[PDB]
Amino acid sequence: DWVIPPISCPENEKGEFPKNLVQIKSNRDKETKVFYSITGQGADKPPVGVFIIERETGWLKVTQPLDREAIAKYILYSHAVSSNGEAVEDPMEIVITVTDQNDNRPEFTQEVFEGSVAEGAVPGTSVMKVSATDADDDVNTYNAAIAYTIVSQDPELPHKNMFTVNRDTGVISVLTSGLDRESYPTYTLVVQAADLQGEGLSTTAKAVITVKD
Amino acid sequence: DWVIPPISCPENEKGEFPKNLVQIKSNRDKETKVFYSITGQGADKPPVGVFIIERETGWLKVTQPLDREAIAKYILYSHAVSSNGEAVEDPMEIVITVTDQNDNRPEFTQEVFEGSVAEGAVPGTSVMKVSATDADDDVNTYNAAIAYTIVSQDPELPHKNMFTVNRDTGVISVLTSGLDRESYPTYTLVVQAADLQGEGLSTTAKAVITVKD
Ligand SMILES: [Ca+2]
Ligand SMILES: [Ca+2]
Ligand SMILES: [Ca+2]
Ligand SMILES: [Ca+2]
Ligand SMILES: [Ca+2]
Ligand SMILES: [Ca+2]
Ligand SMILES: [Ca+2]
Ligand SMILES: [Ca+2]
Repeated sequence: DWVIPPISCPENEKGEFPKNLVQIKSNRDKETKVFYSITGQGADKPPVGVFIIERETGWLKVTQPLDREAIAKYILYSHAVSSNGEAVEDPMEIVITVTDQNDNRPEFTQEVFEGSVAEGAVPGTSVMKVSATDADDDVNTYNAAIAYTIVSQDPELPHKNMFTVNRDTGVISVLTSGLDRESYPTYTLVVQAADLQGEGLSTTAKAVITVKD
Repeated sequence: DWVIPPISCPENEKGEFPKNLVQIKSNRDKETKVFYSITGQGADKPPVGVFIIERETGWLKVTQPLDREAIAKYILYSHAVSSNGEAVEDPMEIVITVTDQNDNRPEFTQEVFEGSVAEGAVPGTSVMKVSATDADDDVNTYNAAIAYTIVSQDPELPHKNMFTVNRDTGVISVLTSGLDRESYPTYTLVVQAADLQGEGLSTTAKAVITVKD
């Protein structure tokens, strides 16, 4: 059977609703007056009424802004019924794909990460790892591509850049020498996670490093 | 059978070619690898290659700017063939409607219209009729809605507005009194026909009026 390929519809649509997606048609339009309807999740099943269809023209419409992180794909079924009340077609499967917008900030797995390092650890020694997730599309876009940075260091002694972070993995390492437990035993690093490879939306968390003997 | 409704494509398309129109699909995509093709006038028959289809994806494309005044409607047929060489679908009728642009100037049926009027004819007396046609869409648009005007009068005596024209019908009538055969026996009127109810493209012709006894 001839069918419509999956329809792509962007999430967070702005403006006037409803918006047209595609028009369906039964070739038995000539034989009899045909009326169109839709069933399935997104139509008559939860969430109800997100998609509607014009009964006479066959225009499939969307009634509200979509959220890809709530529902990313819809499977509907179109129906064709004559004025006499007989179904003139077998129900057609209609797929609606929701396409991504960068509307989710990266989120750290927890607010405070804790770590420790030996005082005499050589520069380049891995200490700890911070991690973040992103709810956006990590398959099609860079909307979930997280880059890690260090925003600030407290205290800024003996130098303000005692540690560094790997922007891909989130691993925090000793950058320079001069760590000293009996001078400055604790460091609070404010770490940032930004999507779009570092260019987009961002969030911050804390990395608390304790200096050991 | 489920079919695509007539596709509308504007004439005189500008930019990069080919341009996508619609995507077709056979549901037997899961069973076997399917290859798509198109037949009919506009595809493999004259005019050949105006519309093409991508064999694997099923994207119907247009390769060149259309001319509605040459061809206003195309009827194509889509085919679905498996990698094994069997037709997996009955050919589907695809209709392509060409939508109008205002790219045809109104054209008078002839260059010079001739007419005559009795000297003592009362103001308001019909003398002659000028007529024009327009190649554009007179059903859907105002692109063929012609309004008639008089541009100039030669000579401009005894007054410069001896005659007037009906902007709808093109009928030229005596506007004012003072026509005189033995003073000015001949008048050349330059008449204009403009589409968009008088606002669009225009052309001129001549109306030669001879004054009788
Ligand atoms: Ca969202
Ligand atoms: Ca998103
Ligand atoms: Ca994001
Ligand atoms: Ca020490
Ligand atoms: Ca044209
Ligand atoms: Ca035209
Ligand atoms: Ca015109
Ligand atoms: Ca006289």
